[PDB]
Amino acid sequence: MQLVLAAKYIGAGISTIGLLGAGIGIAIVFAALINGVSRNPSIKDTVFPMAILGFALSEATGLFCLMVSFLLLF
Amino acid sequence: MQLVLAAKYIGAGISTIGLLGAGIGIAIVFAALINGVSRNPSIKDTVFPMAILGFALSEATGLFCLMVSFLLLFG
Amino acid sequence: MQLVLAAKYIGAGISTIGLLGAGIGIAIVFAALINGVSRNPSIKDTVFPMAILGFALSEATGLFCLMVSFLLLF
Amino acid sequence: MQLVLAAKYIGAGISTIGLLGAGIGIAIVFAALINGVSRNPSIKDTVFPMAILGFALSEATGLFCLMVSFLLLF
Amino acid sequence: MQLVLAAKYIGAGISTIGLLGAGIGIAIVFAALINGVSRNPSIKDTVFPMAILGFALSEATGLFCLMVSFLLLF
Amino acid sequence: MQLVLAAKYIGAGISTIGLLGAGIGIAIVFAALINGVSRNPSIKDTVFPMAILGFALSEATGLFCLMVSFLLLF
Amino acid sequence: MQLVLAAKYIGAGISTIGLLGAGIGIAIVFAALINGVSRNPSIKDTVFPMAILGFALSEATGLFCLMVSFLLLF
Amino acid sequence: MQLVLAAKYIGAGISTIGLLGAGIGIAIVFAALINGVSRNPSIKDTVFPMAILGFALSEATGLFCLMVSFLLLF
Amino acid sequence: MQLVLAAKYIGAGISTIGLLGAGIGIAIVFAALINGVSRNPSIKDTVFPMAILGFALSEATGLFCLMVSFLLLFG
Amino acid sequence: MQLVLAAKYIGAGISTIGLLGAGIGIAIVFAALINGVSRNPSIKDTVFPMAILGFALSEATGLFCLMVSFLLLF
Repeated sequence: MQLVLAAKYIGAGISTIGLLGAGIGIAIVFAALINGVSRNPSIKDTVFPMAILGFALSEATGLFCLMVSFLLLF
Repeated sequence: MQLVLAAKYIGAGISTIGLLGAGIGIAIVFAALINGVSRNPSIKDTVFPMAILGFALSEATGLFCLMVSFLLLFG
Repeated sequence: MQLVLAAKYIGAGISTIGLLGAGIGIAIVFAALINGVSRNPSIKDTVFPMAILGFALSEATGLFCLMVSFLLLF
Repeated sequence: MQLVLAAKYIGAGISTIGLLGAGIGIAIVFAALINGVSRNPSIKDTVFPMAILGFALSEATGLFCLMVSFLLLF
Repeated sequence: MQLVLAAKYIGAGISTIGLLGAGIGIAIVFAALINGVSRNPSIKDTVFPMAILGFALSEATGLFCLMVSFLLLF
Repeated sequence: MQLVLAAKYIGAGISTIGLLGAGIGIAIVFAALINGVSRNPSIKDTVFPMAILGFALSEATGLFCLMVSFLLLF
Repeated sequence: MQLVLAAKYIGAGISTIGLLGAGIGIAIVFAALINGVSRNPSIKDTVFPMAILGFALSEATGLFCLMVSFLLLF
Repeated sequence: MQLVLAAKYIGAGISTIGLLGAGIGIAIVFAALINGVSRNPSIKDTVFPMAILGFALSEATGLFCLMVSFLLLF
Repeated sequence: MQLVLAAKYIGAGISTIGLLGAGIGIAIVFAALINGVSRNPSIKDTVFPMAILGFALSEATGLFCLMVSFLLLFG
Repeated sequence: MQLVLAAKYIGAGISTIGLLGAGIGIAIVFAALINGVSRNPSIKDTVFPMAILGFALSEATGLFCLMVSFLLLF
């Protein structure tokens, strides 16, 4: 039991590493948004929803990691 | 069996690392979509389905990682 | 209990790795803000709130990592 | 026998890390497709098959990782 | 007690890895500042406070990592 | 013998990590092909064999990794 | 006591990994300086102090890693 | 002897990780070749041998990794 | 003492990983030098010493890693 | 003795990881060379020696890693 519980807690920590992808990815989306709007302000209403979609889908990958983390913790 | 169970849980955690690739990749596809549309608004309806296809193929690599994770946790 | 405690401490250290994502991502958002404003100063009031949202969402991924770190430590 | 089985499951998990390469690579290919079509719409029919080939070859590297994973798992 | 002490020291070392994110991110912010000012010198007074804010927020992520490191050490 | 067998399986898993390099690299080559052809369609027949060569050489690095993996497995 | 000393030396080694962030970040800052001066030589006196500040702040993150390393070593 | 052999196998797997550098690097060289030729077709005979040298030198680093892998296996 | 010696050698190996940062950083500085000079040849004598300073500061981070490596191997 | 020798061989494998930096760095230098020459062929005699210097210094970091690897192996 002790070794199993120890493994769950180590595993839970490892399972958060993948969240770095969402941290970087969300930023990449918002950087494109800002750069696109600066170059062409008239396009903002068109590209803003694309940025929200892009962020949500990138974020979902990190939430999958967190899902595994919480299964191991709890 | 305690060693094997321990290994399943460590392995499950390690199996999620590869999801960082889809996290970054999905973002890269959507950034190109945004920059392409900002440069040439008329192209939107042509490139939007390319972005959907690209996101889905990138995401699938992460879903393979997650599949292995769930197999280790539950299988 | 000592083995479980050892694992909680190792797990907590591992759980901070993912914060590198927010470190880089917050920077990527601010770089875009700066480059966008330099190229088109008149867009500043439009893109500044986009940068704030972008950084907040990227930071949230790192805060998720830190939450797991603190759950393991406490 | 338990040490060997433990090794197989740890090894299977490690074998999925390389899939991050295909996750990023497939995206890089599709980003180029989108940017190329945006800059020169007439080139679409020419560059689309290149993107399909690029994606397939990048994905193949991740499929090799997953092959090793399943060999270790089963 | 030896096991717990060992884990604190390994955990503390691991807890510093995330600082690479701030190392890179702080640089990305200042690179943007330099490139933006080189392209449009008149914008310097507007973008400089943005760079200070961006640096501070990226640096904070590395400080959270170091916080965990010091908690494990002391 | 259990220890050696265990190490072969963990080593085999570790040996696949390097394949992420080819995953990314193959994509970088094809992205360049797409962007170069979009900018200058007349150059397609000249640069296509360059892309095939570049892909093959990047892929070779991942094949060396997989070679070690199979040696450890079999 | 030997397990604890072993942990300190393993931990000290791990504590240097984060220095890669400063290695890359310092370079990113100097790359921007060089490119900015090349594009607009007259801006040299303005951007050079920015590069010095950027380098110092990026390097500081690596110095924090090295601090933990030496704490663990000695 | 079994513990030493186990370590040689684990070490051999670890020694292939660095090949990811050549996987990416060879691609970066070929991407430049393709983009350079697309922008200036007349430069092809000048930059092609530069690409060959570039790829050879990047590949050498991966071959150094593979050498250590083979010394550990043999 | 065998455990401690073992740890010194593993730690020494791990201490070299950070050198990848200087490997990449030195390259980034020289790439900027090359691209800057290609775009504006007259600037060469101004930016060359900036590249030397930049390379040296990036390299020093790797030399800190190596210092820890040697301390673990020999100290 | 057995555990010490095992540690040397694992350490030797780990010591090659850092060579990925030189694999990528050497390529980055040669990519700049190729792109610079394509944009401005007349500059080739000036920038070629800069590329050789840049490659040598990037390569030196990997040779430092290899140095440690061979000390551990032999």
